[PDB]
Amino acid sequence: EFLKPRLVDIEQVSSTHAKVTLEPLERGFGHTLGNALRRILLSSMPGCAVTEVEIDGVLHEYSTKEGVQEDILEILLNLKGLAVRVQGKDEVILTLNKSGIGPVTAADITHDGDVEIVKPQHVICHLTDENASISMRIKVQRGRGYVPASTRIHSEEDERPIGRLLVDACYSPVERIAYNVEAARVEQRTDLDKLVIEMETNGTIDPEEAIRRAATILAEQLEAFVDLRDVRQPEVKEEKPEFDPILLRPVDDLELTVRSANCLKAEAIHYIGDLVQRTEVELLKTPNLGKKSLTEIKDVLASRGLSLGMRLENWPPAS
Amino acid sequence: TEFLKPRLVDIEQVSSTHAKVTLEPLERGFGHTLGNALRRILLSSMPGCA
Amino acid sequence: GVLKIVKVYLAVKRRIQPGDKMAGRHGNKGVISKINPIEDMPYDENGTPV
Amino acid sequence: FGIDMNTDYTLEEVGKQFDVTRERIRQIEAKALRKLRHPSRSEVLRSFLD
Amino acid sequence: GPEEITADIPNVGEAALSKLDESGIVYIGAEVTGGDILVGKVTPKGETQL
Repeated sequence: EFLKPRLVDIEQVSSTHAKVTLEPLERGFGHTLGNALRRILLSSMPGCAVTEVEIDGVLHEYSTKEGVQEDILEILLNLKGLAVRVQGKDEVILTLNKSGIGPVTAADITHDGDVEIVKPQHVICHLTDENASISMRIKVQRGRGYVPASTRIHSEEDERPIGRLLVDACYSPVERIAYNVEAARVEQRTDLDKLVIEMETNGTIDPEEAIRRAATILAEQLEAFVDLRDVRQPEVKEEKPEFDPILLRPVDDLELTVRSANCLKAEAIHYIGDLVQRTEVELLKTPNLGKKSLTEIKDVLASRGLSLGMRLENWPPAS
Repeated sequence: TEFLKPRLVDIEQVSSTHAKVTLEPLERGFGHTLGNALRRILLSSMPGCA
Repeated sequence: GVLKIVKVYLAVKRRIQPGDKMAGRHGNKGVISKINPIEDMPYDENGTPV
Repeated sequence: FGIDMNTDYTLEEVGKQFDVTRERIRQIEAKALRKLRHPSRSEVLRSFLD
Repeated sequence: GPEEITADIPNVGEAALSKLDESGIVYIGAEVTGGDILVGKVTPKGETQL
């Protein structure tokens, strides 16, 4: 036996700042949706922001480009706040190029159909010697909340590009939120209330887009709240590996020559559970393998303790 | 983008009238937000006859 | 006894975590205890957390 | 190998100890290694290696 | 004997010799964590008696 609210005037007042209002509110729900929206708006909102960056003649954050008056560590810290917005794409690599005694702003980038430089005055650095010149691959992804640089190495597995300076990721466009429910009487109703949710963007979320995807989460969360199936998990996994685990590792691990490395890409052999069972027979008949090419494979299989070509009436089991 | 919804939720009830429900794993801050908000509605605005 | 020496210089950038000792200029020592979400912070009617 | 014995024996010494000798013992050895080489058997001893 | 700074290190994979140049020294600019070899080095210890 209840009512339900909706959103009347959304009132921008700056690119950065706007008051969205919610009229049909019952007694106390004002502060209820209100606090619980501030809570889901300051955290859980979508955002894109520059993640990695390679710069021309620089190897790590702690160095000095010739002819610039910032230090690489400072230039990174200017991009952290570079406010971009992109659409269909998820990670887009913008490029920056400019020379000559002159402030390099955000506008000095190159545009993509999805790139919208929501602040083109934004200082990135200053050049300072006529033919001093910079160029960079700025990389923007889009995620949720705060992925600081550090945690972005456990996936390692060859991020070797020495040039790539990872910047701490500040993925969010809420700056600061503040609701206040002032009381609001729709002409007849004893006492219903208003809810002005004032908000502060970086410029790259349109209030309505936000306050909606905000309410959305609250639903999916409360979804599991509705009925309570006591739900649990199967568990008790397997303690019975048949083979030696070594056969579940990829052929890279063999630390082999490139012509022999791609060639096992070729004949459909990733894991060494397949190289283990393909004889010398199989190998002259494979594209580009020979005396120098296959002598190589009988020696790195020798060192790790395996051999070429055998069987296993069971490969590979079983999940 | 996409989210975390909980698993393993055990309502252990003492007497039929009283009960204690535990529910993990919520994203960060989502305990307080669902918690307080459900508390407000459980206490203040809940249809009944007295 | 020594032939050659390699000195490697590392740049570790340390953030801040529970355990760090911090203090104002007035002999108020203190050790950061929990690192809180902006969501959980005390805020004013203008919305700005502390 | 010196396994739970003092000394290890010249491959010839070993032949006389079995009456079937020579190249013969030299082959039994190799097949036995070969046997402990693959898995079911291989797994455990492997892990001792660094 | 003399200890050598060679990049030739017993019982290590290419996984290691990646942050390392031919000479055995880590490259400038290389982001490293615990366990990574900054300077490959080996000391003379012969006839082991296993």
